[PDB]
Amino acid sequence: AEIRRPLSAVERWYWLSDQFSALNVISRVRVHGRLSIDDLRRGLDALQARHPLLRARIEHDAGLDPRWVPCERPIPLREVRGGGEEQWLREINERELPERIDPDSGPLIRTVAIATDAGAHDLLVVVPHIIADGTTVLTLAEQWLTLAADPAAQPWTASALPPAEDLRPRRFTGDEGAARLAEQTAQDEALVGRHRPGRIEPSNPVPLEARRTRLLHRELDGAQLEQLQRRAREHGTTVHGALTAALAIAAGHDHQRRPSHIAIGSPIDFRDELEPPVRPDEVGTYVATVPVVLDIARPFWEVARALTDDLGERRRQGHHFNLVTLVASAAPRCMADARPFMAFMEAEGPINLCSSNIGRYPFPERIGALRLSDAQFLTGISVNGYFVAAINSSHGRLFWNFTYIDEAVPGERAERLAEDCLGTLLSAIHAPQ
Repeated sequence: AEIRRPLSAVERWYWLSDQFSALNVISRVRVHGRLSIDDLRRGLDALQARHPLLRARIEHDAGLDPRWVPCERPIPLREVRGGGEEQWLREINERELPERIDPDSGPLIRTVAIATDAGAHDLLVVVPHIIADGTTVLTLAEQWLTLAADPAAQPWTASALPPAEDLRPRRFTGDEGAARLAEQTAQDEALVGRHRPGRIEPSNPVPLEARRTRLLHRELDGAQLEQLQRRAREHGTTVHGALTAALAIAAGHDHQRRPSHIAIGSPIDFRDELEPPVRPDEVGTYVATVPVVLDIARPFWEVARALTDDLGERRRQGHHFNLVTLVASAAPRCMADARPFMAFMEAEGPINLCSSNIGRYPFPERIGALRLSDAQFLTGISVNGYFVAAINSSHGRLFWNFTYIDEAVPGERAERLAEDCLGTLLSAIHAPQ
């Protein structure tokens, strides 16, 4: 199986964004036990054979008509020989978020193994968003470790798939898909006019080519997560509602004009809705951001329930596929022509402030003789928005990784936002009933 075909329009959008400013998706996991770098290499060889998109590169004609062709280069593994407990954060902030992975040479993946001073390993999987979402980077980390450390595990190779947009239900394509997008667009414009929601506004102007994403890490322990889940269901909502409400509320407090409403995007996984469905162990990007105009001037749990109620209805109406339709219809042909669309998506698109939640990622606690912890993800932002929270529950905890565009969102501001999210959430969990 090999990838040989033009880039899809959505793929071309990610390809262009990444050229202005690196758009990498990253997973991290901690490994406890004896781990051979040779076994990690063995694992990467097998991972690359398995997945056609990990042995593909991009051919173009002076930036026109990009297409996938085979890549004969191996997946790189960078060793970091020593480090404290936060070395993984330093590698992400100083090297992996800001450095583009060259898709012309390929492959479109780079890994890191940090041998910590405490005798563990922190592994990073770094994949451009063109072929990865949070599920993709976590399943690749899991698969890598399984191939490295589990002799008993069943071998398999993956098919070369059509691009995501080509797998969409027919009702979301052609003239009907265009009609669906038109209906959502008029409704969303009406909500903006009705409610005047705030967005994240930059502290300082940063041109597209100067945009750099940085990361602030937060987490909840198992007991905090359990209480959150309990309180969420008692209030007719979910963990996603709580976390997303918390972020919208934080954005409201940070906003210069203290609006009553905040626009907030939620990337929706649509793997299961494609025809045929894409499995959670296959490579590619299969998420689309759905906006909600959220009234944040209400009791916390009402905000959370409003978010999940609205998002649920939007999902039933296929708003995630409508975004695919928009991008597939409007994605620029090349870098020279890309600025109008990027400016429109910047001013009007849903990814400005995003709560990107994959739910429970089923990362094993044990793989062969290894024990695993701290499996999580985070995403570069590039030109597509300003502030993103990446969420998953794994390994007994909930991870809440905030990425931001530096200078547009200064470090001090990012810190205030993250602290407010956590304080807001913890008040909701601990409020006396």
